[PDB]
Amino acid sequence: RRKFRVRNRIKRTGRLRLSVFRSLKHIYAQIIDDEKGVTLVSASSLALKLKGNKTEVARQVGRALAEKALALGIKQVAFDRGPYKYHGRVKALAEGAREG
Amino acid sequence: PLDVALKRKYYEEVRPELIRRFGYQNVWEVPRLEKVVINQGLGEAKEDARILEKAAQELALITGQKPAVTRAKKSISNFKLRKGMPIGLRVTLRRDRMWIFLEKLLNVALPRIRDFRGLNPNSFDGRGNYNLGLREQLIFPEITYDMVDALRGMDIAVVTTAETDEEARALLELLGFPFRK
Amino acid sequence: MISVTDLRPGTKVKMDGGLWECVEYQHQKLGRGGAKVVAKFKNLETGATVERTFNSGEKLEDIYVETRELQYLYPEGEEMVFMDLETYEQFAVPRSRVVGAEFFKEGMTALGDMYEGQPIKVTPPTVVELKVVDTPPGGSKPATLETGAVVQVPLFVEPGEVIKVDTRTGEYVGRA
Amino acid sequence: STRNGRDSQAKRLGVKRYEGQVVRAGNILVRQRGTRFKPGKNVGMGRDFTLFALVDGVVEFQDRGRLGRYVHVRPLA
Amino acid sequence: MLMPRRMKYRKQQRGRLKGATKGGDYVAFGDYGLVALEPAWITAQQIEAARVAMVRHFRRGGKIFIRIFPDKPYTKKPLEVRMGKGKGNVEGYVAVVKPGRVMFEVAGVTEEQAMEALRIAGHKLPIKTKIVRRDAYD
Amino acid sequence: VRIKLLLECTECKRRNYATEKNKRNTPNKLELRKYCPWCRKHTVHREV
Amino acid sequence: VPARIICGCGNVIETYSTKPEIYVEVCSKC
RNA sequence: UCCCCCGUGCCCAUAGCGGCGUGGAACCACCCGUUCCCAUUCCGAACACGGAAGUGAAACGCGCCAGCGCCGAUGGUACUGGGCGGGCGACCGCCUGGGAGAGUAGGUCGGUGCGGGGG
RNA sequence: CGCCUCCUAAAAGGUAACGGAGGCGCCCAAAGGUCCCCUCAGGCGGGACGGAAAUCCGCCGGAGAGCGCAAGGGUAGAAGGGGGCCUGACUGCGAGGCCUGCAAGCCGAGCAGGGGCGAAAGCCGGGCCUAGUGAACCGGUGGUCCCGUGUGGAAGGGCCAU
RNA sequence: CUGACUGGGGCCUGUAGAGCACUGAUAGGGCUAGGGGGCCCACCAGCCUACCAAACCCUGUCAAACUCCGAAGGGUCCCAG
RNA sequence: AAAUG
RNA sequence: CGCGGGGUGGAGCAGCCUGGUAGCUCGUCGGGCUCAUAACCCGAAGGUCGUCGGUUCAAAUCCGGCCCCCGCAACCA
Ligand SMILES: [Mg+2]
Ligand SMILES: [Mg+2]
Ligand SMILES: [Mg+2]
Ligand SMILES: [Mg+2]
Ligand SMILES: [Mg+2]
Ligand SMILES: [Mg+2]
Ligand SMILES: [Mg+2]
Ligand SMILES: [Mg+2]
Ligand SMILES: [Mg+2]
Ligand SMILES: [Mg+2]
Ligand SMILES: [Mg+2]
Ligand SMILES: [Mg+2]
Ligand SMILES: [Mg+2]
Ligand SMILES: [Mg+2]
Ligand SMILES: [Mg+2]
Ligand SMILES: [Mg+2]
Ligand SMILES: [Mg+2]
Ligand SMILES: [Mg+2]
Ligand SMILES: [Mg+2]
Ligand SMILES: [Mg+2]
Ligand SMILES: [Mg+2]
Ligand SMILES: [Mg+2]
Ligand SMILES: [Mg+2]
Ligand SMILES: [Mg+2]
Ligand SMILES: [Mg+2]
Ligand SMILES: [Mg+2]
Ligand SMILES: [Mg+2]
Ligand SMILES: [Mg+2]
Ligand SMILES: [Mg+2]
Ligand SMILES: [Mg+2]
Ligand SMILES: [Mg+2]
Ligand SMILES: [Mg+2]
Ligand SMILES: [Mg+2]
Ligand SMILES: [Mg+2]
Ligand SMILES: [Mg+2]
Ligand SMILES: [Mg+2]
Ligand SMILES: [Mg+2]
Ligand SMILES: [Mg+2]
Ligand SMILES: [Mg+2]
Ligand SMILES: [Mg+2]
Ligand SMILES: [Mg+2]
Ligand SMILES: [Mg+2]
Ligand SMILES: [Mg+2]
Ligand SMILES: [Mg+2]
Ligand SMILES: [Mg+2]
Repeated sequence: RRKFRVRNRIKRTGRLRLSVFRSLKHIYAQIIDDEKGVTLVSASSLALKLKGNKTEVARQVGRALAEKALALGIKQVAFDRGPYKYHGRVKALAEGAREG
Repeated sequence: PLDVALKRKYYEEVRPELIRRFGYQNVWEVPRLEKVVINQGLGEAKEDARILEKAAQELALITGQKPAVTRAKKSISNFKLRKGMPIGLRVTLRRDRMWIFLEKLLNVALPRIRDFRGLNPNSFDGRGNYNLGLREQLIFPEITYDMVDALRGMDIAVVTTAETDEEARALLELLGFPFRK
Repeated sequence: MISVTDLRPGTKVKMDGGLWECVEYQHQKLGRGGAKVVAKFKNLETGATVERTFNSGEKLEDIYVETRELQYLYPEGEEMVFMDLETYEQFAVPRSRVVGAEFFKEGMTALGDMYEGQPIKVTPPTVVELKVVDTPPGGSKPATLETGAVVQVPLFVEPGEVIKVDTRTGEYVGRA
Repeated sequence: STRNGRDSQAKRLGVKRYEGQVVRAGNILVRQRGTRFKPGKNVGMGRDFTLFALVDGVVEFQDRGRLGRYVHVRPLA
Repeated sequence: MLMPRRMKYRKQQRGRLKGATKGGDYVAFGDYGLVALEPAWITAQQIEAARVAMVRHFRRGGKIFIRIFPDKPYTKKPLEVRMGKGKGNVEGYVAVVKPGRVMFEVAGVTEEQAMEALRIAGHKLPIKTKIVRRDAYD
Repeated sequence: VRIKLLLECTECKRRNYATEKNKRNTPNKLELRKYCPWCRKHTVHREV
Repeated sequence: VPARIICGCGNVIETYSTKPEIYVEVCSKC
């Protein structure tokens, strides 16, 4: 009675999640701060228009979330995405000293 | 190969009927084919070194998809072989592999089956899917009598997005499935 | 070192440097004295027996003489070799410790009393199949079996004919 | 002449620091076999399922419905 | 003879027969019942004799309802042994009864007969009893 | 146990040990793995 | 690869599988 | 702020099963492809990439209905901390404080924070 | 007759009896790390040989499956199943606690060295957890260089390890 | 001045009681495999049965080692006497 | 060698 | 009331620790040798493994409760 378990998150112990979403056409990503239930930083894909590769599009929204982030105190986070499978769509964005 | 004799027939000869037949509204909503499975129990992973791969390169020789070697889940004293590895062979057909298969089956296969007076009409039942068995494996073209040390029956299960039997029935029927009627 | 009050027929133990196996055991506590254990034993290799008695205390010294099933392979020297159809180890048993080593067969399955990985008793089954390769087509005549041993058999039993022979009496118990 | 008369030396299980009690980093807060209680904020648990403080603070027992029961430790703020 | 066909444990402790009656204090199956006035352990030995003199009185008649069942083991060390060495052997089973429980109830039989049969059934039980009707039970 | 057996590990030509427990019969017939020696750091390690 | 079904009951079948050299001694003619 | 949607967390079934009905502009999905990254003990089913003809049928969001599920009093009992009586026991009752579980009346086909997109 | 589990045990802990009822003296080089995947038992159909469960397909099924072994607590938002690399079944340490008459037994964050897995966050100083055990003495094996009966060196000890 | 004891809060619990949701126990009834018997040739099914009887379904109950529930109390920390 | 009716 | 061992083809015994195997002798029925019967020779059939539970993938076997079985004890007063 549950398709995919996900919970690669849930295994989130170290504050500040880089919650990602793999939409068929776009990609959104927010820097959520649980233990507060508040989202501190966003930066979506086509909800900002941007290019037309998909992955090269991710790269962008990545650098877009980082820059935005930094200038807020952020600089250290933890990646995520449920079925993240951490592949293709990866946004190994510059800035954001969260490493990896 | 993206298209076949039967595939077309489905789209431009069956698609129409069913709609006109049960009167569907949405495009999708009308019976399509999901997948057709063909497995073999063999149960012959006993002594003498049960290679029985020939049956795997063959199952797939007529399919074009190396099969997946299933194993026993539990373990049974009663009929030797138990706990693991032993027997099991099965391949899942989808898309074009699905079509270029059913064709032969329906055109050349089912035809030569000892007696075969159609396909038992009860094997549906509540199943928006169908099931049927074969004794031989030479019923197919890609394989001849000579090359095949031993016999090898198998089960063929066609899954359908159909919810009813009539829906399933008609479809496989407009496709070419003969019927013990 | 198990005591006696804790024996049971079948228990194997080491007494007088030898190997036995309690086959009779009866706790005895008459009068108000201390209890006593009165048993009867059997050597594992020789048949010799010996009933004895012990007090409640006295410990004995259990042994581990389990009986796996071995298997004949081939002769060699004045010995013959078997194998535990289990762990396939190799045992070179000296003709003496192989009961009815003759009337056997290079390939037959028999039994051995493994005592520290070395059989001290190798018995075949009460009767085994063997091909007589001798005897005059001439009644109760002698017949050399494939294992070189000779046995008394009836008439009809002629060269090449495989028969049965009780490995305890080496007597013809019928044909194959 | 019986066949019983055995048992095992009691083990003294259970919560060993209740809600609102001040601890120090290290204090084992709970001793238990299964996971009757689960780790929380600043509350790692051990091999034997023994929850223990991770920082000097207080203990809180969050009951999470069908999600189980938690024991956190809100450090001294 | 009327003892569980199976059990998870053979010997069971004794407990204590306080008041109340967890349940079964109203008829529900018949015309006249046989409520128990005091606590006790009814032995299968008994129940039978009650069910028996019952049928026998109104030979070939209505049906009987046995709303109590002997499931509690009863121990009794061998005769003339001193204390110790374990909990004695089992010898039958009891059925725990507290004031109020309706042990019996019949029907299909007239009211004239009921009062008599049950009146008898009571002289077969170790406790005091009272025969009831059937009314504000619904 | 017997089929079990105790054993340690030697740094390859020298001292130190780990002392684990092989298991005869089953995966046995010798066995070595990688482990850290009191001296210097990490190497293979054989039984004996 | 495509193929050809050369029965005996006339009727040839152009499709796909392996080895377009098929002597289907009996197509759908019964 | 106000609704529609997408994310995410919280309460933890008054949030569910089952029916019935809805939405495709946008979203989201199925969907269309499999050259590429990555792929299935055999299947692009699933993961993955490139796309957008079509659809909202599936799945999901939102409604509605209460058959099932879950929630559930107020009354009154059980039992009981402390005090005190009764029988020969059997066990039963009185006072003062706490007070269930069943059962009944009834209740619910969710409430909800933060960030995004949208009129 | 020691150890584990359940009850008795009276809703903290603890608690007796020749009270009720069962287990252990082991085991895994994968049944251990880590990373990524997968979800069960049963039930109704449906199917060649095929029991009543061999293998396959469809629903229905929150856990009744499983978790090497007793029972218990635990657990599918894995502790279960599968696969790839690996060996942290690390060495120097160990704040702070549990339990406790002593002796023991148990948990343990963090630091150093040097590694394994992971993109990373991190995780790893055995095993879902409670049994699988034995103080000192006396000796044995390696190591070490500490003492080495006037000196040097041995003899013999010591320390670490087993 | 922290004590025994008490007041107010917070946590931990699975007993009395009660309750069948699991573990099993269980009276009758229903529906129903399964056996027993009769209808009858073996064409192997079809049917009936004031019998023995699984599942499930109600209606009734039982349990130290059962618990969907569950008090009174008890334990401990905190602040006060 | 080899019993009995 | 305990103490240990035993219930396997018709009879008497193996097999049980070391779970996957029914072993033996006599008997029985069939067939030969004899005029015939023995003997003798040829060949065959036959075991819910005392029952009721549990453990296991599986049990005669391992585990428990009963039922019969055989033998041993019951002392100081
Ligand atoms: Mg004791
Ligand atoms: Mg005791
Ligand atoms: Mg105790
Ligand atoms: Mg205990
Ligand atoms: Mg009595
Ligand atoms: Mg006495
Ligand atoms: Mg009234
Ligand atoms: Mg619509
Ligand atoms: Mg390309
Ligand atoms: Mg590749
Ligand atoms: Mg839809
Ligand atoms: Mg209520
Ligand atoms: Mg009230
Ligand atoms: Mg009182
Ligand atoms: Mg209430
Ligand atoms: Mg001790
Ligand atoms: Mg308790
Ligand atoms: Mg207690
Ligand atoms: Mg299933
Ligand atoms: Mg089936
Ligand atoms: Mg089968
Ligand atoms: Mg089947
Ligand atoms: Mg099944
Ligand atoms: Mg691995
Ligand atoms: Mg320390
Ligand atoms: Mg310390
Ligand atoms: Mg100490
Ligand atoms: Mg362990
Ligand atoms: Mg593991
Ligand atoms: Mg000394
Ligand atoms: Mg020494
Ligand atoms: Mg030395
Ligand atoms: Mg010196
Ligand atoms: Mg001197
Ligand atoms: Mg000198
Ligand atoms: Mg000197
Ligand atoms: Mg010199
Ligand atoms: Mg030295
Ligand atoms: Mg003061
Ligand atoms: Mg009670
Ligand atoms: Mg209780
Ligand atoms: Mg208490
Ligand atoms: Mg308090
Ligand atoms: Mg004060
Ligand atoms: Mg005869």
